[PDB]
Amino acid sequence: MERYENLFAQLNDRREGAFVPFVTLGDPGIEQSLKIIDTLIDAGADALELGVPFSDPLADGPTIQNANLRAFAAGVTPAQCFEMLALIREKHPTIPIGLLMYANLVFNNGIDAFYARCEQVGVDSVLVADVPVEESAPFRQAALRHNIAPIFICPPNADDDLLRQVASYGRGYTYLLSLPLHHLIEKLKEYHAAPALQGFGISSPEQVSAAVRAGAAGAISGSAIVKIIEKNLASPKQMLAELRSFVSAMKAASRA
Amino acid sequence: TTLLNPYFGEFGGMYVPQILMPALNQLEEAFVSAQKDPEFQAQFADLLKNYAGRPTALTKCQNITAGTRTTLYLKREDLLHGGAHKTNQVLGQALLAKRMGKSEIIAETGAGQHGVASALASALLGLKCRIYMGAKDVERQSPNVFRMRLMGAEVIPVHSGSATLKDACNEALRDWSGSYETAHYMLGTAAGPHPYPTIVREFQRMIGEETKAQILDKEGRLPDAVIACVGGGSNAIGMFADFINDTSVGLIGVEPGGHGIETGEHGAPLKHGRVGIYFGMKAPMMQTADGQIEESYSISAGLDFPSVGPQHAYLNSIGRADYVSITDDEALEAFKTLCRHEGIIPALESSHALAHALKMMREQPEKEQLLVVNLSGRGDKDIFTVHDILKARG
Ligand SMILES: *Cc1c(COP(=O)(O)O)cnc(C)c1O
Ligand SMILES: N[C@@H](Cc1c[nH]c2ccccc12)C(=O)O
Ligand SMILES: [Cl-]
Ligand SMILES: [Cl-]
Ligand SMILES: [Cl-]
Ligand SMILES: [Cl-]
Ligand SMILES: [Cl-]
Ligand SMILES: [Cs+]
Ligand SMILES: [Cs+]
Ligand SMILES: [Cs+]
Ligand SMILES: [Cs+]
Ligand SMILES: [Cs+]
Ligand SMILES: [Cs+]
Repeated sequence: MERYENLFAQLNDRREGAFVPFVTLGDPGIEQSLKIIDTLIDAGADALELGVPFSDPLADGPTIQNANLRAFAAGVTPAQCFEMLALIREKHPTIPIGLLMYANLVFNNGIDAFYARCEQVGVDSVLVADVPVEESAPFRQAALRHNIAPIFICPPNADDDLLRQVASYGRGYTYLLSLPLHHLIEKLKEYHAAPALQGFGISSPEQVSAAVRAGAAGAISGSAIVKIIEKNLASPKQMLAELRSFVSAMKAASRA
Repeated sequence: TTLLNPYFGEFGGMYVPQILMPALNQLEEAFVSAQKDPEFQAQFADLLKNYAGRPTALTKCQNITAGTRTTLYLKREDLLHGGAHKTNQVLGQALLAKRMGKSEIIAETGAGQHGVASALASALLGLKCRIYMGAKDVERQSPNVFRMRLMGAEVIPVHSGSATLKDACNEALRDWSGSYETAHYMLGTAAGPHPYPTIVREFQRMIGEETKAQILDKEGRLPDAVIACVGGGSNAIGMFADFINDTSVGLIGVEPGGHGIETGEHGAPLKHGRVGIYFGMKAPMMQTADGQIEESYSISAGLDFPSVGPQHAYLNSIGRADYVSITDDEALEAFKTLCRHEGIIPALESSHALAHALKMMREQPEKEQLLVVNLSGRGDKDIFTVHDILKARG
């Protein structure tokens, strides 16, 4: 979680927002996915959110459903995803890396063991998509024992009790999906929550700037990156060019 | 559909190809949002004070009115950073571009002042700036082209049409239609398609707000009239806006009369043109009988444009503002008079406004009147122009 603390301190000093792309690991293959992720970083991503393909991604809409299918078609497994994570961390020592996981993949071989593997490869946070705060105890506990930030979603239908739990329980950042927005953001700060990243349908530069203006620490593009991969499957080179240009533009919007 | 009224009576509108409408709608939305955002206002105010130097002086000019019953003040936009009022609105537009998450600026320029203003605002605020300028204007304005390059802008000569300001104006719009996702078009006057006449007015309206406070402090009443030159309309609407609802205050805009209205060599479409549609707006313009856009002329490149912003056409139509013209010779006499009597070198653009105020005084020297001229810019840039005319003249 320390990489996030360092990142947000750096951005705060520059009066700048964070821009964080999501991609599915191994979409559309391992080699291309590694290149995609390097492109995202070189173009100015501040952190990554990386999904491990799961058979049943309940929290995910059609774009990410299709990305999971492409990765499975390429034979991607969680073991291969952890190999990729080691390679990414090896090339990029400071960028915060967050995983988007489904509960079964974390519980499968033991929750403690999963977080220990995260710590060993150099992952910084884990968001378990189908674990609400009410069910979160063993996940958050194992995360913190292994120096992993447990990331929680603050949904649009969040009440005060939930804001307080997410503020207490989370580290790294709060994943905001958005009570009025100003209220959610104010309350999270009042409750000393992890800095908020707005993740609701972020697909254009102006949305990044608006998120920062609203008081959020930055924005997460939950599917726009994946859409670019999907739109350009037939041409890997053009895919990278379009990713670089998009991330470039989104990051530019976060600058003071 | 729009958030704000695109028209001033019958004038104005959004006469652009369909592909540009999302750009104009996005900008209008960002502007409406910015105008309700105290943080945006505070940022803009901070740049205007600490970078550009606002508030500007209001100077009482005693020598030039001596022995008449005119009291003349000059609002000193010539003291703003950059040497003209253009700096006010380029700072606001640069802030809007950043609000929208844009990293790049496109601008047109004729005289080159707007190019320089766009470039300096871009330099300060970390935006990548490109400027379009008719090839004829490029050749005429080597000092300004060099300034733009020093400030890190790219200058792109325009060879289409008449290779002058209107052609630069068209090319800026052409570029933006392709680039608006990443680039903001920093239009240089209170004209063009909505929302620009409205944005530029609001980002220049501090001129009249300061003038009102300053004249109240110094004279305990409002002016009898405020007088400003009109090239596209920004300095004049910035001076006029805060006085529109003070119905006793006269609003006088001065168009360039060139070699004389009767010669056809002028830039006075509001009084001597006819309504047409060009540059995204329905507005008075100089045009041929068959509806081609005419070439304007003024000694002052800053006033040399064959149309005018739509709010001025509207204020004239309802009789709220009165529009007059001043010839090259009248402007040159005012330029000389201000240098000699007050030690201020005015822009030849501003000299048209001063010339008309001098005419108001001289025609009726026993009329009691309290006048403010918007001195929109300084005239160091004009000394070569003025030298050359005086020499030719003998
Ligand atoms: C550009 C300029 C003008 C004319 O433009 P408006 O938009 O009509 O104000 C007038 N005076 C100066 C000094 C200028 O630089
Ligand atoms: N020619 C002047 C003023 C100007 C800029 N853009 C305009 C558009 C219309 C009329 C005048 C202008 C300049 O470039 O500094
Ligand atoms: Cl999610
Ligand atoms: Cl406000
Ligand atoms: Cl030079
Ligand atoms: Cl007083
Ligand atoms: Cl009056
Ligand atoms: Cs916390
Ligand atoms: Cs001052
Ligand atoms: Cs006097
Ligand atoms: Cs911004
Ligand atoms: Cs004009
Ligand atoms: Cs001209």
